[PDB]
Amino acid sequence: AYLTHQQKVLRLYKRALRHLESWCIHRDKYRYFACLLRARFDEHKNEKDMVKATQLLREAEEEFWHGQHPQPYIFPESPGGTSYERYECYKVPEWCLDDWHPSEKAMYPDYFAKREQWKKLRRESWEREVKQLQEETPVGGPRTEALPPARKQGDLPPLWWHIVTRPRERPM
Amino acid sequence: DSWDKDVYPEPPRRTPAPSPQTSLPNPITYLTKAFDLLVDRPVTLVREFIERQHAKNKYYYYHREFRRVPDITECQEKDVLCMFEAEMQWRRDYKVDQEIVNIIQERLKACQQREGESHRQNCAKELEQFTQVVKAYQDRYHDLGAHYSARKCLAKQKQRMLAERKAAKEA
Amino acid sequence: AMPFTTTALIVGSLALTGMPFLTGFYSKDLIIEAANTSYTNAWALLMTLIATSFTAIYSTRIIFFALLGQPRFPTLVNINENNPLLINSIKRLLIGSLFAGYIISNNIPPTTIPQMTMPYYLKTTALIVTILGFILALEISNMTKNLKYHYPSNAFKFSTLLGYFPTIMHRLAPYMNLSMS
Amino acid sequence: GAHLARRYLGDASVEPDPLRMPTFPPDYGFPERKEREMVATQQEMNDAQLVLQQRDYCAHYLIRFLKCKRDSFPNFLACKHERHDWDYCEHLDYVKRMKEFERERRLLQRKKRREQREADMA
Amino acid sequence: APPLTLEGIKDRVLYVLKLYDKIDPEKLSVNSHFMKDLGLDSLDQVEIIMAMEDEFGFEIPDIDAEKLMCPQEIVDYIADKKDVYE
Amino acid sequence: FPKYEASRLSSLPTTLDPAEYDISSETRKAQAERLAIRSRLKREYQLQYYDPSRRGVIEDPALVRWTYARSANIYALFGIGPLVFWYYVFKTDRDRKEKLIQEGKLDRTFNISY
Amino acid sequence: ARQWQPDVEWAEQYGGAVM
Amino acid sequence: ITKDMLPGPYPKTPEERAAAAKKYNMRVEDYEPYPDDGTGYGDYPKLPDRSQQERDPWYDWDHPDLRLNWGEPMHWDLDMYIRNRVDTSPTPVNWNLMCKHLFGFVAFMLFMFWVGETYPAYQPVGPKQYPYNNLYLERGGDPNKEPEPVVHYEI
Amino acid sequence: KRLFIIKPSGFY
Amino acid sequence: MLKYIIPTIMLMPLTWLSKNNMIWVNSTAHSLLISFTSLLLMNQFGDNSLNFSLLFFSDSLSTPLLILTMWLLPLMLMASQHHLSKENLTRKKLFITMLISLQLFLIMTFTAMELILFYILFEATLVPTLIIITRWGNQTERLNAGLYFLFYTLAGSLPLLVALIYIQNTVGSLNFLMLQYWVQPVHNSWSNVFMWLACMMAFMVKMPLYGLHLWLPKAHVEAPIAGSMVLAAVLLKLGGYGMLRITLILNPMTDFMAYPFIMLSLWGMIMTSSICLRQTDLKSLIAYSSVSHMALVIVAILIQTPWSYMGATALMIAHGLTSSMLFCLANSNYERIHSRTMILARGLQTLLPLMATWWLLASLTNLALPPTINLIGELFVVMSTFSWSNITIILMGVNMVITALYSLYMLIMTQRGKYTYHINNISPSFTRENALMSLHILPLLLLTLNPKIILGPLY
Amino acid sequence: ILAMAWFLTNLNTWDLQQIFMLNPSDSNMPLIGLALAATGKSAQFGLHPWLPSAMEGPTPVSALLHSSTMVVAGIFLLIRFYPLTENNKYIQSITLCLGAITTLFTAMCALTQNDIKKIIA
Amino acid sequence: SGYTPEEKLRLQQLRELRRRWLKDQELSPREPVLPPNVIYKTYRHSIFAFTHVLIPVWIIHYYLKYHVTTKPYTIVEKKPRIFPGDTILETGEVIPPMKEFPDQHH
Amino acid sequence: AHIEPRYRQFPQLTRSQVIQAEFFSATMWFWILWRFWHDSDAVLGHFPYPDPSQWTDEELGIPPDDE
Ligand SMILES: CCCCCCCCCCCCO[C@@H]1O[C@H](CO)[C@@H](O[C@H]2O[C@H](CO)[C@@H](O)[C@H](O)[C@H]2O)[C@H](O)[C@H]1O
Ligand SMILES: CCCCCCCCCCCCO[C@@H]1O[C@H](CO)[C@@H](O[C@H]2O[C@H](CO)[C@@H](O)[C@H](O)[C@H]2O)[C@H](O)[C@H]1O
Ligand SMILES: CCCCCCCCCCCCO[C@@H]1O[C@H](CO)[C@@H](O[C@H]2O[C@H](CO)[C@@H](O)[C@H](O)[C@H]2O)[C@H](O)[C@H]1O
Ligand SMILES: CCCCCCCCCCCCO[C@@H]1O[C@H](CO)[C@@H](O[C@H]2O[C@H](CO)[C@@H](O)[C@H](O)[C@H]2O)[C@H](O)[C@H]1O
Ligand SMILES: *C(=O)CCCCCCCCCCCCC
Repeated sequence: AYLTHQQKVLRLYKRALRHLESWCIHRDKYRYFACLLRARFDEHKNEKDMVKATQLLREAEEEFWHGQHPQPYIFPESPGGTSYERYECYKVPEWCLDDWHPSEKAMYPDYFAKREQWKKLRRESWEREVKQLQEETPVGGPRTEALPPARKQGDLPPLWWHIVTRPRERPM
Repeated sequence: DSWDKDVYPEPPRRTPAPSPQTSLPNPITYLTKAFDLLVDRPVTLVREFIERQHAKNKYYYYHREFRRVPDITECQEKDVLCMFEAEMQWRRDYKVDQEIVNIIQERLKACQQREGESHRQNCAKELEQFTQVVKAYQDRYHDLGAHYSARKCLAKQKQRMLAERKAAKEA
Repeated sequence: AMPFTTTALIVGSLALTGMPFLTGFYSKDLIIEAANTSYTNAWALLMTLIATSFTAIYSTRIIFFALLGQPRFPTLVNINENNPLLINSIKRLLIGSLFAGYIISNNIPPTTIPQMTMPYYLKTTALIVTILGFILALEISNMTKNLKYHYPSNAFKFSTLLGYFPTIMHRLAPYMNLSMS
Repeated sequence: GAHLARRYLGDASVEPDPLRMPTFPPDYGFPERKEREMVATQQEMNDAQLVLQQRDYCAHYLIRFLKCKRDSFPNFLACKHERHDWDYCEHLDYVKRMKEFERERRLLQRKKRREQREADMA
Repeated sequence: APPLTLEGIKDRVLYVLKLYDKIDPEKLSVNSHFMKDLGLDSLDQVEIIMAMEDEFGFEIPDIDAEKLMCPQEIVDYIADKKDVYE
Repeated sequence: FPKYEASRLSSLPTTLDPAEYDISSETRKAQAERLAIRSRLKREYQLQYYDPSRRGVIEDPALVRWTYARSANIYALFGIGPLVFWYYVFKTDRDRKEKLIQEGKLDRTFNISY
Repeated sequence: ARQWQPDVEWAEQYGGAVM
Repeated sequence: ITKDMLPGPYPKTPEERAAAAKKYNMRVEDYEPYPDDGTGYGDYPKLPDRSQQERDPWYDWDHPDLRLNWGEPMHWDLDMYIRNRVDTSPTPVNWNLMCKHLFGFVAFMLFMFWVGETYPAYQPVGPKQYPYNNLYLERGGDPNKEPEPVVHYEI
Repeated sequence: KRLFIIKPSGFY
Repeated sequence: MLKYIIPTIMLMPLTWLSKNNMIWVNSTAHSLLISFTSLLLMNQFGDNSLNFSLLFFSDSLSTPLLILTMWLLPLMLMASQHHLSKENLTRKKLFITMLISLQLFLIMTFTAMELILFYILFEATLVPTLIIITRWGNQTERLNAGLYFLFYTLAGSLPLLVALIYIQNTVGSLNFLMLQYWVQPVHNSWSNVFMWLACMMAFMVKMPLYGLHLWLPKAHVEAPIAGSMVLAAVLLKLGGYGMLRITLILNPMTDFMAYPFIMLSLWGMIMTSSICLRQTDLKSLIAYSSVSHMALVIVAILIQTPWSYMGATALMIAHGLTSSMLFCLANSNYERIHSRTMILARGLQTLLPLMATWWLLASLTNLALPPTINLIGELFVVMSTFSWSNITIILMGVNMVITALYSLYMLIMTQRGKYTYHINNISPSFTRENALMSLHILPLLLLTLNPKIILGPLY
Repeated sequence: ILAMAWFLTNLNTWDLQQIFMLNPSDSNMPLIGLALAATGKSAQFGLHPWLPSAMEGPTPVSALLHSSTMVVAGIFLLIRFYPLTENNKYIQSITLCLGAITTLFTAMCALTQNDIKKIIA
Repeated sequence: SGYTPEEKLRLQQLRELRRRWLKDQELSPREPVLPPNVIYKTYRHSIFAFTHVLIPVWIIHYYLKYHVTTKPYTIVEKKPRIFPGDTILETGEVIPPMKEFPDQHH
Repeated sequence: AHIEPRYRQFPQLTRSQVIQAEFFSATMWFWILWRFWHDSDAVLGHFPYPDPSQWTDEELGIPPDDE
């Protein structure tokens, strides 16, 4: 796994607490056991033998799998939650506004004037953005998906349009 | 009335007179009176106007009567000119007999609704007449196939007749 | 916090469980008496009575966890149930849930011989098991407030995961068919 | 009921069989049984369009109730007495069927004692 | 649900931190690093994220959560997901 | 704790997999190599997805290879096997039915639709 | 995508002594 | 796309494996063809039979619904593994134990429905009595025949 | 605040 | 029939002498008038067919096919004029000429009273169809698709020609009316077994019968839209029409010779429906859908019952309008994304809301929702096939389950879900495209109000 | 479809008045067809899972779906045909056991559901 | 852990643009630029009753009265139930009462 | 709007929702109580169930054992 040992323990901790919260339900009850669980992690926090620490983690994962709630609580908009992707059918891409009939664009003379400025800004910045990536990407291509910030003033961060202009989470 | 009651009979209607045993007014009585005034009267007036326009223009249409022609049993083999007229005649009879089974089925279905919970005892004649008519229709037309004809109909009858001859000769 | 929703939810749960003289009593109560005074499969009868008890258990479950106790929702309180459309729509169904069973049961013509002679212990079966369901469900619901930590039984998982029927069938049958060609 | 426990888990030859009874003649032990009277004629039940299962020995009380139901419309809370009369008759009809089951049971008890007494004395 | 604002998000983010016993409500500021300044460790940071998740009713993935190290970063993260621009 | 037992339709969880642990310099060098390929392809896609003047479809050679490989093998449950099985079921069924009709033992009292 | 038409590699299928 | 970038015959040599992997944007170590046996796969990679539901939901995929990236090799049965169809994600219970408990429940229920049929419940009551010879005429009896009368007595 | 709602063209 | 043949030929001078920019306007306008006049063919009688002359006749089986054929010509011109917009002017006129010549052969095929006349016109449809596919197809594989189509058909037709000429020799006539009165039973012999196979295997290939169906997905994937519309809507129906006419003179041998071909159709329909669930190409999915639907028609024709011929007649018309509509719907997407991959362009209901209504309506007819004529036809075949053998209800029932699964799956895959991010050229539906779908779906739904005119001669 | 096929073949009708008037004695096949139809529509055991999954739709859909539309059509279909089932003890035993397992199994599932719509479902 | 200075800086820059974009989704006061108690409620329900009940029932009644019921067995009534002591309106016939009840009671 | 949201506190209520809820809850209990008083047999049984063993051989016509 790409995750370091330190990252693995933390993800288990958060996962373990959430499933514990599903079992307890009542907040006072959950608080009591959450502190006991934090104690178990705090007990071996300073273990320095990475063969013992790795063993402690693997055993902990096995215990979680035996004790996990079969139906854990999920935030409504998280993957698997009851509202996940509920609004994707209302998210329309912004390029659809180019196909609007003139009479449709005439009802928003001020929105479509601002829209042109952004399109101009996108057109003017693109060439610099492409150049910045070329002269920063090591020979052979990128090694990670991390993108650079803008360096000069008046430069926009490379590859920004589809991040800045993405639909709102409540588009309608 | 407007159809022949003999073809579509209906027993006389016996509706009991109202015999209320409650001081309250029957809601249906008032709704009937309102329906009569609001719905029936204007609907009747429009109809009477229409039937006045029709009266000023009375023209007629007729039910086509087909003369009888020799059956397939009287056609010389491979004589298409005589076979064709017997085949057209047989097809018209076939389509007529389908409608006779529909008339009897309609009588049966109307009886079952009319009699209600007593339909099992009170619809015995309609059921009997349906059973007899379905028997005759089956003997005539069942199993001929999609490419049926008076020839195939006749061949089915002859096979049936031979079987019944052996039935009498056997006893 | 939600008084009118709470009233309709209790009336609904009582109607569902077969509280005497609410809309659901005029059908469920009759059905159970007919079932246990009939020439019928004994296992079918028993499973229908146990399920009737379960109806009280999961009705208590909704009432106990939704309405009773301390709030467990997020901090920004937006509880509002004062829209006339919400109130009127539930108000009309609330009135039906009370009297509709009475109104219909007294106006329909009779079409059977309703069996009205039976031992006391057959007449009162639905009421008794429903009451036992409420008691038994209340004790378990109160049992969750204790500072005990328990491992899921096989029975608990079986009920929670719907008998594994969706888990198995909805992976196996689509897989056999989609890989059949 | 206990009758099932006695039959299935106990001795079955001395418990009535609901599908076959009565297995004894109607007169056996009865000097001159009177036949049940049917108040409603067949035509009255036919005109009333009673459901066939409702055309039993209480059908005259049902007809009276149904007539009173029609006449008291819209007062759907009328016919208290008429409905009870029909219900009560159906109860006595059910009690008669309860007696038949007990008679059948007791006769079987008598039979087995007869067979036992004519067995040991053989 | 009623809309959020940048100052509203910041007010509630600190409000939750002020009810945590391992943090000093006086030393707390929007720019306090949970590690360098407040003295907390990795395990406490996880619980802080869970508290913010429970506060605003939505999940922050572990890949994103571990990088939120000061209250301002949490405020910025919430505003981005909720499309708050105030 | 009873160990997890993995089926075809129920895969093994990552957290229960011994491979995921015991990091080796080769496995990390394999993981680092896969990420490089993914980042190379992501950059290739992003430089066309974000292009202001691109109106159309970004043809994916991976999708072209997939459909091409799937549509090629044009030509049990696919031979005489199933056909012969069903031939005897219907032939056997229709032979019995024909015999009953001839022996007048099949009830077709109201059958006049076929 | 415009209609495909035979290219040189296709045409040379028919330029040998035999098919 | 050029013909050299389309699938081909089963690879035979290490260089025919090396070139196939490069064509599919895979490490040569991770590339594995379907076993050669005339079925028709060719050099298409054999990717783990894992549902698309099992992939990271929070990663920024090129196709978020399919959870696919642009250019990565698609599983042979991808249309069978989309999030709408076959799911292979781990279950909180073992697959074999689910099958045993589910079948055992059904097998036990059918057994006791049979026991119920053999030993039905009923009330201690004689058969229901109907007048006019068990309602001979009402039940469609032919009137011309005279049925043997059914006689009921008081008790 | 009234926010502009992005839709595909409905004129056609 | 000259009141339709001559006007159809006049479409050729009209197209060739029309001003350059008016070829599509004039041909479409006047082909619709011909379609309007085709309603006069519905002067049908209970007993006798409509016998115009020694060459041509019309009955209740050919009339709905004739009206479907002439309705389709104006629809193919609308579907064609976009992707041909850059074509050379003369080559536009030749393309339209091929469609006109196809209608001409088709209306004569369905009305020919002489079977050898039927054969010549039946076999003449190959030439315009082959030319359309190979000349105006867009891919390399259009050449192989042409040859498979050509040689599958001739493989069966050449035996058919020998059998027909043999039949005229021993019976004296191949006039269909004459054969109704002079038909004699066919007795068991190896000679008559091969006469039966020759008379039928040409039609089974065009249906197509499962096993001989592999030419059809090839042709569809490579044909232009107009070639796919005629091929699916009408050309497949030539086999069904031929089988409904030729089975008259194959009794009673059809009682046992049908068995292998019923087994292929009963099992084939389940397998082709299942294949539709895993198709990655949209046009190929619709092609395999036709094989599944036409397998019902083969079963119905072979069991030879009054209900099965009414069902088969309705199925052919209903499937004709539905399959043509589905191809046009997939073409409208293809003209945008220029690919046939079904998974490429998703979530289109968001971007093309009205075109998503057409997709829904087309899918519902494909799965045969009551009371559409798609169901009426399908139901009548099920009712009669149940009488033939009760066990078939299982295969018939299963096929309806699978047919629902892939019809809605095709709807869900392309219209629902999230849209594909990088595809940003989905322009709003044109008035031409919307009118094209409404001309498929409205007549299809209107026929529910009066389905007797598509139930054939046994109604 | 099995029911319609049997009724057309054996009684020559799809109309209820004629089905009840002819009163077929041998109704095992048509009634099993209607029972299987009712199982799916009313979500009885074997074809039951879809009804809980139908909680995807908005709550008004669940309200109308679960009360006065789809789910009672299966029961309503079997009530329409009570003149037939009331003379068929074989069909009565099948439907009783089908209903008995359905009522127990889905109430047992509701004991441990945490989603409010699924509990009501 | 935390953001690296480059990771932090890029988020700051996309943040400024994103918030400016969201601000630009607001509508100006003039937009959209469109082109050119019981007495009221009683009227509103008077029109609905007339158009949606009275006109349809007029059409239905004309349809049923003069086109449907003029054909045989189009509308079939379950015959009215007759009870002892009833009087038939058509024929003025009186139905006899039932015979004297045995008269058990409770 | 007419009910301002609150933070970590009990929500604001209108009188009408409280009055209406209380009225309809009472209506349920009046209806239940009123029905007991008038229809207690629907819950306890309408007619006595006879004890079948309290019937005499004379009533059931069981003849003596000897004959
Ligand atoms: C009124 C009540 C109505 C509902 C009644 C339902 C009763 C249904 C009983 C079905 C029992 C089937 O489930 C049964 O449970 C035990 C407990 O693990 C299983 O046992 C299984 O688990 C463990 C190991 O995993 C071991 O005990 C055993 O090796 C293994 O087989 C059985 O293999 C299985 O057959
Ligand atoms: C089943 C009833 C009717 C069957 C009729 C069968 C007769 C043959 C009809 C097709 C004739 C096509 O003739 C020729 O066939 C081969 C494959 O088939 C095609 O060739 C194609 O397949 C071959 C091998 O499969 C490849 O090597 C070749 O690269 C490819 O182009 C030719 O492009 C085509 O010109
Ligand atoms: C798509 C493939 C379809 C395959 C269909 C297979 C159908 C098989 C049909 C078999 C019937 C053939 O026809 C059958 O054989 C011969 C004709 O030579 C006839 O019999 C005749 O030849 C045989 C020779 O063996 C003599 O024994 C016999 O004296 C003579 O009358 C049979 O009376 C006839 O019934
Ligand atoms: C025939 C059908 C039956 C008819 C009987 C109808 C029932 C009477 C209708 C009026 C009901 C009013 O009911 C009464 O209202 C007040 C006003 O909130 C409630 O009082 C409640 O809210 C107010 C405001 O905070 C406070 O008095 C108190 O904090 C709280 O208890 C009472 O708890 C309730 O008992
Ligand atoms: C005997 O009369 C047959 C009854 C069939 C089962 C009914 C269940 C009642 C059990 C009686 C005990 C009391 C518990 C409420």
